[PDB]
Amino acid sequence: ATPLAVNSAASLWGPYKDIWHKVGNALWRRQPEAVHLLDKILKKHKPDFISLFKNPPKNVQQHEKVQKASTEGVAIQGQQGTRLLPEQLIKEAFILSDLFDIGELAAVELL
Amino acid sequence: LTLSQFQKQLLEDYGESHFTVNQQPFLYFQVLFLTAQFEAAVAFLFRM
Amino acid sequence: HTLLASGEDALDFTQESEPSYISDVGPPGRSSLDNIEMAYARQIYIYNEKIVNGHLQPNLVDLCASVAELDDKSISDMWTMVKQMTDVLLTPATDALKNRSSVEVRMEFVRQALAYLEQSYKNYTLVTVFGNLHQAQLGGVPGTY
Repeated sequence: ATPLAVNSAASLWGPYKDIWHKVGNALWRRQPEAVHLLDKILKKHKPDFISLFKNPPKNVQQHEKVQKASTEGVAIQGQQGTRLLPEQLIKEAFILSDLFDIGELAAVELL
Repeated sequence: LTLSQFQKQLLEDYGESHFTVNQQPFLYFQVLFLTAQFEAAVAFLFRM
Repeated sequence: HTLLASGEDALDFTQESEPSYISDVGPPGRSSLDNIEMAYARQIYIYNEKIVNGHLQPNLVDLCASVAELDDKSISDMWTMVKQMTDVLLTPATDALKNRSSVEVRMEFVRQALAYLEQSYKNYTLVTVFGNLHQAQLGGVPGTY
């Protein structure tokens, strides 16, 4: 059952709306099935709340793979294999990397 | 001055409110570690 | 791609199907250690393995200080200070309270603390002089005077 649980701190939106909607259903809609998800989601994302709004940092071992994403490709959560990335999306990822100070894979998973 | 008097003077009689700990934390760690108060220096640094 | 996808029976190419998806690392447990705590945990792995395999016990100061040779200069100087304050010729007693209460070891902590503070001011006087050489008039003679 391994390895895949390694990228799961790079996507800068999806996991945060996944928390917010399930906090909404567990609190404001009082939904009981959501309490048995909330405990596990809060135990998972406690680091994220302990460092509010903090980016995942830049890394040469992401930077290589983003610059090579047109030839070596990049593996993405939910997708089976490597996606080849166009030069456009590669250059957009380096722009978002230096515009927000986010890690190069987090700029790709955000794009 | 004994080392024991100076250790107390920094830790108890001036303390974290003199060394502005929330702005210069390494300076209060340095003050405790160079006075060999290693256990107090760790029990300070581990709060942050 | 169409030539390989017509190839397994009669083209001869070494692909018993396409790859198993990205499958290199052993199970990461989803991991909540950050980059710095993972670099430290790796140095503790490199410490414990040597004890488990019956090797000479390594200096844990240098294994920890080489995690501060990365990002934060104030953590690098903090480890340099911790090294100078652990450079002590400790008598091999069975009791840390006796060694920490010794007159000799308490003289040694102050002798090292003074040496650290003196080389700190020696670094500060060097940087102050080399940043201002035209005022400093240092000339060709090496020495603290």
